[PDB]
Amino acid sequence: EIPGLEVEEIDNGVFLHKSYSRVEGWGLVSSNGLVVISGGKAFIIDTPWSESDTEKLVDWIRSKKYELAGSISTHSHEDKTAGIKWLNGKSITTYASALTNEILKREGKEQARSSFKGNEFSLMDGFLEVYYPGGGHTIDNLVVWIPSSKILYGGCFIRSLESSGLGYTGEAKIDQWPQSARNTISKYPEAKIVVPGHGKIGDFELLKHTKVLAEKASNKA
Ligand SMILES: [Cl-]
Ligand SMILES: [Cl-]
Ligand SMILES: [Zn+2]
Ligand SMILES: [Zn+2]
Ligand SMILES: [Zn+2]
Repeated sequence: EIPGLEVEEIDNGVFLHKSYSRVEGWGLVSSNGLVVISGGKAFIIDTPWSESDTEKLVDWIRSKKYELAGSISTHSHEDKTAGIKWLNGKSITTYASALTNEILKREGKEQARSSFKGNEFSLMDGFLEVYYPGGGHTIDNLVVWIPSSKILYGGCFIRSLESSGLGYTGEAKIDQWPQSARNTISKYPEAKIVVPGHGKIGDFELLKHTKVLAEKASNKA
């Protein structure tokens, strides 16, 4: 049925992975995550949308002779957490925020093995910096900053420039999203690449674009 995992280089040691699902009401949808390398170690930012494709990603990483260090999921939705169970099973360390894990638990879902409280966190010897900007797409959505290459992974908190609206807003914090977007613009003024949870990567404009969309939705509402 659905097309398979894609892996694409977007900067030295930074790979965009793209996986697919059908979603009722939305049709065939793709989802982004990253694989980030430091010193031969690979860190997954968001799992693919399926167990199969999570295994494919891990196999790709091993075939490139990288050491797999772990994964972080940037909110609870299945497009970013589908592979947590499989990874757990392989004793690959999975991370999420404590809040994200509570949502997963409340919904009867597999939790990440490690979690963190607080609005910031760092992984892989500080090569990844994690930040909670406040609610937007969801109450728990996180972003991940790669300071060395000034790449911001926005996840579904950040919309692609081709999007006229906010996407799936059934669990959004529409009224909080503008200030959260503003927080992210203030924190990452020099971001060079911004990676949305869905769609095409771009530059810092994705942050401005998402703030406008959030403001528009909040005002309309
Ligand atoms: Cl969408
Ligand atoms: Cl900066
Ligand atoms: Zn989501
Ligand atoms: Zn999403
Ligand atoms: Zn715009």
